[PDB]
Amino acid sequence: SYELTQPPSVSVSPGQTARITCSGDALSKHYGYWYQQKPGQAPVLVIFKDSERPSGIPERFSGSSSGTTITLTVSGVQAEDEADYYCQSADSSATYWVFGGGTKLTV
Amino acid sequence: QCVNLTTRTQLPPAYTNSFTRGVYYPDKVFRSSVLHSTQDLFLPFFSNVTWFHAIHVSGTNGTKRFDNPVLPFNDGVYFASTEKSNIIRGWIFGTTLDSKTQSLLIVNNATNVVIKVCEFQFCNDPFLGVYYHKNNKSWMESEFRVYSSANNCTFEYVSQPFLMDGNFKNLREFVFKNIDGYFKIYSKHTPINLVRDLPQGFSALEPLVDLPIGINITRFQTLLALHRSYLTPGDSSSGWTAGAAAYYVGYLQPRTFLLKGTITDAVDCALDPLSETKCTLKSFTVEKGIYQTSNFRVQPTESIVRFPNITNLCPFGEVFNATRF
Amino acid sequence: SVITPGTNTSNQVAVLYQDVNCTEVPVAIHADQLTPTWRVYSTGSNVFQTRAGCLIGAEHVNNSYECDIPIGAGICASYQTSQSIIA
Amino acid sequence: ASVYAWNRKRISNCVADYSVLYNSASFSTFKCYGVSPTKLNDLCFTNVYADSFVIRGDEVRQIAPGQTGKIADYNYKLPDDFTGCVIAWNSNNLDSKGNYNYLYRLFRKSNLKPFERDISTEIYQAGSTPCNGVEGFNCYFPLQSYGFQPTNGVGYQPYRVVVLSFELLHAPATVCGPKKSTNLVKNKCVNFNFNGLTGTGVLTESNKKFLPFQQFGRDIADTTDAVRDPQTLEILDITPCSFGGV
Amino acid sequence: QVQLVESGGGVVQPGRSLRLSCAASGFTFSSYGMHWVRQAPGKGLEWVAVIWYDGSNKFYADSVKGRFTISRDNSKNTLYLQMTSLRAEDTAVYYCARADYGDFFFDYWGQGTLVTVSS
Ligand SMILES: *[C@@H]1O[C@H](CO[C@@H]2O[C@@H](C)[C@@H](O)[C@@H](O)[C@@H]2O)[C@@H](O[C@@H]2O[C@H](CO)[C@@H](O[C@@H]3O[C@H](CO[C@@H]4O[C@H](CO)[C@@H](O)[C@H](O)[C@@H]4O)[C@@H](O)[C@H](O[C@H]4O[C@H](CO)[C@@H](O)[C@H](O)[C@@H]4O[C@@H]4O[C@H](CO)[C@@H](O)[C@H](O)[C@H]4NC(C)=O)[C@@H]3O[C@@H]3O[C@H](CO)[C@@H](O)[C@H](O)[C@H]3NC(C)=O)[C@H](O)[C@H]2NC(C)=O)[C@H](O)[C@H]1NC(C)=O
Ligand SMILES: *[C@@H]1O[C@H](CO)[C@@H](O[C@@H]2O[C@H](CO)[C@@H](O)[C@H](O)[C@H]2NC(C)=O)[C@H](O)[C@H]1NC(C)=O
Ligand SMILES: *[C@@H]1O[C@H](CO)[C@@H](O)[C@H](O)[C@H]1NC(C)=O
Ligand SMILES: *[C@@H]1O[C@H](CO)[C@@H](O)[C@H](O)[C@H]1NC(C)=O
Ligand SMILES: *[C@@H]1O[C@H](CO)[C@@H](O)[C@H](O)[C@H]1NC(C)=O
Ligand SMILES: *[C@@H]1O[C@H](CO)[C@@H](O)[C@H](O)[C@H]1NC(C)=O
Ligand SMILES: *[C@@H]1O[C@H](CO)[C@@H](O)[C@H](O)[C@H]1NC(C)=O
Ligand SMILES: *[C@@H]1O[C@H](CO)[C@@H](O)[C@H](O)[C@H]1NC(C)=O
Ligand SMILES: *[C@@H]1O[C@H](CO)[C@@H](O)[C@H](O)[C@H]1NC(C)=O
Repeated sequence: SYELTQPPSVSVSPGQTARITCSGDALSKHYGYWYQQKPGQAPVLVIFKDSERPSGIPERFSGSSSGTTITLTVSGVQAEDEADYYCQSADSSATYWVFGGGTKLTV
Repeated sequence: QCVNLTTRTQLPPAYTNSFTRGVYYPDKVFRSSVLHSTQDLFLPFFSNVTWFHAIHVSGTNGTKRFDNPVLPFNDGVYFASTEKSNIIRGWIFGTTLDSKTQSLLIVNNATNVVIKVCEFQFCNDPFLGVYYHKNNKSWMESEFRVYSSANNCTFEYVSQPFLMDGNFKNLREFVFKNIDGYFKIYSKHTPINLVRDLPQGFSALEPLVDLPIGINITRFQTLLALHRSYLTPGDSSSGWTAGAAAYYVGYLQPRTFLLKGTITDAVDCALDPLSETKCTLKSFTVEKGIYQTSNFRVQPTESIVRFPNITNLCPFGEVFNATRF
Repeated sequence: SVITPGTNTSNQVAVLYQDVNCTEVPVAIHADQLTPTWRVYSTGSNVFQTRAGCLIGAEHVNNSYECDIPIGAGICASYQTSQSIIA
Repeated sequence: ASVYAWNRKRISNCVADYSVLYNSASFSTFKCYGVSPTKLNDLCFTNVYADSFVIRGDEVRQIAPGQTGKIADYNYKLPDDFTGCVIAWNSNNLDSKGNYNYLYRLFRKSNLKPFERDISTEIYQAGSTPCNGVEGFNCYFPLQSYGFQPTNGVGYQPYRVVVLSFELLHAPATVCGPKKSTNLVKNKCVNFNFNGLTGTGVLTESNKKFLPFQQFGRDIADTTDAVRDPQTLEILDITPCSFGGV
Repeated sequence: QVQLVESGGGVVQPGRSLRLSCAASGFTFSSYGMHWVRQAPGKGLEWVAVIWYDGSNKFYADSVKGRFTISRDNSKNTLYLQMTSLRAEDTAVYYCARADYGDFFFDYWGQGTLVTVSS
């Protein structure tokens, strides 16, 4: 489908973590997800159905889906936070998936 | 479009008894209960019908379950529908069921039923989708995946929704009838009833709209609206109307009847010698006695032609391709 | 010709084939084109040869009573005992 | 269009004045079968199925019932209960240049059933040879062209032949002639007329409720006893006045 | 857990059929519809292709539709393909994707086949 709206690069470094804002009207029909790109080029799912993290995850936060935009799963930062996020807001039954160019996370 | 939903066919249905449920309504006039011999094509009773499993929802594991089939049409079918949560959003028709013959699209929608006659490139098994949003609760925009090639379309009609939506099973039952010239629609929505057979009583199958098209119609496919995902057949996980979506297919045959605090209906066909006697006397009660009804005759078993032994052919070309007359 | 005690009385009927010998009953109609009620009326057990053609659908007795439903050639029928169309 | 490829329009929702149609003098050959042409636009007909096509003008006689040979057996068949009309007129300025776009069905496997359209174009093998596309002896392709050259004799000209199909006294009437509706008479010995169902009667009121759908009920004798008003939608019961003698 | 052992990325001309592999580990094979997600080195991810569990329907994405045929066979135990007539677009790290229907998600991601044309 058409590409999702994302920020390209956010650079911030106090201890307070700013939320990445992903916008669009396609999140009501099926909703905006998060995909990693870890060091090692080994992506995992970290949060699914906007609500639950799977078993044995490094324990971070979740999503809430307040209206249009969703605040993401990022908690207080460790040294392994180089990996970034992919917005993925799906469709109903034509089943098109758009990941976008992604984000970055660097302190 | 074609997401191909032909299934190598699963667990078969039984054919349960149709009690009556199948008398539609002729005429607008003012008489009350007048024992009326009019002649129109109505349902035979206590013979075979069929129903089928719509979305045959299994237990822990199964397959994907959209199995909505293409059937021939003997110029009129009683339809019935146990389903209450409005997955039936229309019907499609055609003889060739291709772009060769103009093809009936009738498709229900949240505020209307679109009626269309046009030769479409049919998908072999299309489907419609009703889902849930995350944000709005019940926004039921419907994705019409059934008509693709809009070539030579003339007929466009906006109507009321035919199936509308309350605890128990509402039979929303139909009689459609192909007649050349005008096509006839005869429908009933019952109130709430818990019969796991086709629910009890007669049907007040009222008429709503007429189609002035009346072409050749040979073959049939009804429509089911389901948000089926692409993803996992074992974890199918649609879960909309598990098992009560069963819809019931009648048949019609040439057959005669009687109508009836108002007029309602009844019969006038000859099937056994007793109904042959009631046919010849034109009376529903027949008294005691011997009655000459009809006539028997020994039938021709085969055919023979007896022609003599000649071999050559006659001189047609000796005058028709000759010199002169 | 059918023979009945009345639709008020019963649904048991008897059929007289008129004037014919009756090995020929399964070719004398298209009962195969008819409903399969008529295959009982094409072949059956309650067959008695009678002077005006034979009778099916009824049981022949020797015991003479009052002529309720007349058939022809001295033969009459009635519906009695468990009740049956007797001849 | 062509004769085998005949185009059908279902014409609905008309105040249809057919009296100005045939009185237009361009239409050469005009006949009608179950209705006379005098009293067409005084009635209601519930539809027009007009089937429209161009024949060469020599071949226009094969369209009557009880005909065959090229049009009725192969191209387009009219049945013996065709109640409608036949309209034919020349189109040598329209459909003739050497015009070769119009075609004909020359062969079929069997006799053509009436009011169907066949566009089968695999060849007809009249002999035992399974031919494929060739035009030899006893195996022939079924479609050849109307060669509408304008410069030949009489009968070679393209005749636009339109037949009109309709049914008489069916219950939803939506194609009618030009006539303004009058108003209700209330138990008078009137010359009644309801969508062509005419006669003399006394029109009374009606209070005992059938079902919803069609126009008329009728008696044991098959004459109408109670009739629909096409605008207000109630029922006037037809009784007479003064039957009997002195 | 699932991690998709896929290999055989290598030499291809532009406009040449290479039959790349996506063999699998962990999951049952006629009860999951496997996707494909590509990623160029230097850009982000994008979904490309998906089949069903018997080769019934073969969806591809909105710019690459029809130019691939991903399929399956129950005996070969790989995922074979012909990429047909590329227009200098197949310079990426291909992945497959197992989805399990938590309203259209993707669960685990393997190591990555890389196919390269030489310009
Ligand atoms: C619904 O189901 C359909 C059937 O599925 C069945 O049921 C389900 C339930 C399941 O159980 C299935 O297992 C079961 O089979 C199904 O429809 C099929 O879709 C296929 C789509 O790939 C289709 O395959 C293509 O066929 C055409 C030929 O058309 C037909 O040919 C036959 C035989 O001659 C003839 O009888 C018919 O009348 C038709 O004409 C063919 O062109 C395709 O090849 C193209 O695509 C390849 C992709 O990589 C490519 O490699 C080829 O080179 C070619 O590309 C271009 O072709 C043109 C041709 O003119 C060239 O000019 C041009 O240069 C080429 N290149 C470019 C760059 O443009 C394809 O056939 C495959 O070809 C490759 C070639 O290597 C073979 O390896 C494959 O084996 C071929 N595939 C098969 C299946 O043989 C198939 O024909 C359809 N079948 C039917 C019956 O319709 C589909 O799943 C569903 N339909 C929907 C959703 O609409
Ligand atoms: C969620 O859906 C409902 C209907 O399903 C929307 O309600 C509509 O609201 C407008 C505003 O007054 C009415 O005029 C319409 O008649 C309502 N119904 C329909 C069917 O459109 C509601 O607005 C939606 N919520 C949001 C935030 O858009
Ligand atoms: C209906 O069809 C079935 C076929 O499964 C057959 O067994 C049955 O005898 C038929 N007739 C009736 C009256 O059910
Ligand atoms: C359903 O109805 C609305 C309004 O009645 C219409 O605008 C819409 O396009 C319809 N949906 C279709 C045809 O898919
Ligand atoms: C639709 O009808 C017109 C009527 O003449 C015709 O010219 C046109 O070719 C038709 N369209 C198609 C796709 O056949
Ligand atoms: C019908 O039969 C019953 C018993 O056979 C009898 O009591 C009743 O009076 C009969 N009714 C008529 C109308 O013949
Ligand atoms: C009936 O046919 C058989 C053999 O055809 C014959 O013997 C017999 O006499 C015939 N008549 C009667 C009354 O049984
Ligand atoms: C009735 O008549 C037949 C005639 O042969 C005889 O054989 C039979 O014994 C009689 N009695 C009974 C009770 O059938
Ligand atoms: C016009 O006719 C229709 C159908 O005949 C009817 O339902 C409607 O009430 C009529 N309107 C008036 C103003 O008479």
